[PDB]
Amino acid sequence: PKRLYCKNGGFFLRIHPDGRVDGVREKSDPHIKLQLQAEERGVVSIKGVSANRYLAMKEDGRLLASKSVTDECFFFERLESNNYNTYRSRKYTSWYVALKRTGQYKLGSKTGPGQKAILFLPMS
Ligand SMILES: CO[C@@H]1O[C@@H](C(=O)O)[C@@H](O[C@H]2O[C@H](COS(=O)(=O)O)[C@@H](O)[C@H](OS(=O)(=O)O)[C@H]2NS(=O)(=O)O)[C@H](O)[C@H]1OS(=O)(=O)O
Repeated sequence: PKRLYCKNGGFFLRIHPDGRVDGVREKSDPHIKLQLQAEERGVVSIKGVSANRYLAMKEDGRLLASKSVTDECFFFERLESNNYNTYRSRKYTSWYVALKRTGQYKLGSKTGPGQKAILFLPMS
């Protein structure tokens, strides 16, 4: 599994068993272990290992994690020039997976390039 360390505050992306998404700084949290699975080159799904749920971005920018894999569950994974990764919705293509400084997720419609919120380092 991987954990996704967000540059914005040092929060790891967390997927709760019930589908809620947020961030936490605890490396020991069971709900931050993720499986990043390649769908094709540069395209991934993000599954919470504990939750058996896949990260999804909704049409209004909400993040949540669903039991089923749908078209809202795929993301462009890009290694940026600063060597952080970004995860951009394959369906809503201007919007990024992001965490705010409070550890709450950032609405997709409020994200974009240049923001710290969208930058993640995957780690083992
Ligand atoms: C360089 O890091 C970016 O800016 C940080 C900062 O200026 O504090 C921080 O931004 C968040 O906090 C600011 C200030 O908050 S407050 O007014 O003191 O309460 C917010 O203005 C900002 O929200 S907003 O959408 O820009 O209005 C917050 N951004 S966050 O994504 O919600 O965290 C962040 O560390 C970072 O912002 S980022 O570049 O948009 O990620």
